[PDB]
Amino acid sequence: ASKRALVILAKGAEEMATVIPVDVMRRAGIKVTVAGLAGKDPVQCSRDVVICPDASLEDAKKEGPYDVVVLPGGNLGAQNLSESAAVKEILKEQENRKGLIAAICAGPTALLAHEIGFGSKVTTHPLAKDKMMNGGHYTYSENRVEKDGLILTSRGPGTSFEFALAIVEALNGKEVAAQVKAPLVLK
Amino acid sequence: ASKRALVILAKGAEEMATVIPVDVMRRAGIKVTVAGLAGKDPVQCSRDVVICPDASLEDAKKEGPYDVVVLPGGNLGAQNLSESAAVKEILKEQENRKGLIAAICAGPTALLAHEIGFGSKVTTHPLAKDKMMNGGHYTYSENRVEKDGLILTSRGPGTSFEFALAIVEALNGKEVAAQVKAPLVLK
Ligand code: NA
Ligand code: NA
Repeated sequence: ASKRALVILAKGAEEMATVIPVDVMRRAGIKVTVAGLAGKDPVQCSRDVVICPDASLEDAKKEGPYDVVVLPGGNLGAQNLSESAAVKEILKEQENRKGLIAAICAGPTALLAHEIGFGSKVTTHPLAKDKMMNGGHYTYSENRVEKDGLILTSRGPGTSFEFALAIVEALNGKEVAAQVKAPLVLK
Repeated sequence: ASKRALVILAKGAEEMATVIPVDVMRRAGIKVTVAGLAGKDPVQCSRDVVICPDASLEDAKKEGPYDVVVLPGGNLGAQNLSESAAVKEILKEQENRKGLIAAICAGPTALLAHEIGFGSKVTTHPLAKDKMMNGGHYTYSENRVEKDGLILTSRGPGTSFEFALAIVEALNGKEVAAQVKAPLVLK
């Protein structure tokens, strides 16, 4: 029985911090749904890469629950995630069922917006620290990947492989993560 | 006067080894054209990420020349690049005008197919070494990024940031590469 991931893709997402997790998760045999926040239409990412989602979030959310919900990076993408009632509901449900929530770069700021995982140790992109820490609802970490129970966070495009492999390890185990890692030619 | 990059996107491209160079080059202020080998329609990459090109290769090739031609990774993507007469012509022209040619992962095997840069030191994904070395027309390297004159090669998804920054350094210089690198949170 394969694990399933929901990756929520909004306008202004950081395409590296989106594609790396999708691809690495699929290499691990996770069934990944790239769901467009705004619908099924193509999404213009932060550096103008245009990605066609697999489904609208509206449709994808009806096919839950998922073993992980992934919030990609991107400052404007995260702002869109933070403003979405649908995202709020998905994250609240996932938290309530004790399912993994993974967020990278500015992505974790949507956790703050939706009051998810307060009291957790988290990291973000350095430039998003102040936003994440407004109100002191989390404890901040400068680790490249941070995991506190079901809240898994990471810092930037350059930490995306580590972030993705941490998701794989959490879902499918250390051996699968190591097997997927080797052909990537990571340092 | 900004530098310009042509990134040739074929079905089966490795999406990480495509998006990382596009994004990093755009961060460096390079004008990047993501050109679809087969036309302007969306391209299904190796791990099912679907990317909409900026233009068809047919149109993009008429707007050359470019300061760099980039051949992304992906074993099936590289096979498609290797079979294309349009790619052959673009690479031959670029080589003749002493312009940079950058290829990652399986991408360099298209250089072999099109008889580009023979006698150069190159690297590839380890799994593509035998294909690249058929006939002994290159000298092989296990360096993560290899540059021999105008032929710039690299190994895999995990070397994509280094590859992209080497393109940036070649076009826009070391200082710009360092400036672009820092916010990526690379190790
Ligand atoms: Na990483
Ligand atoms: Na790299």
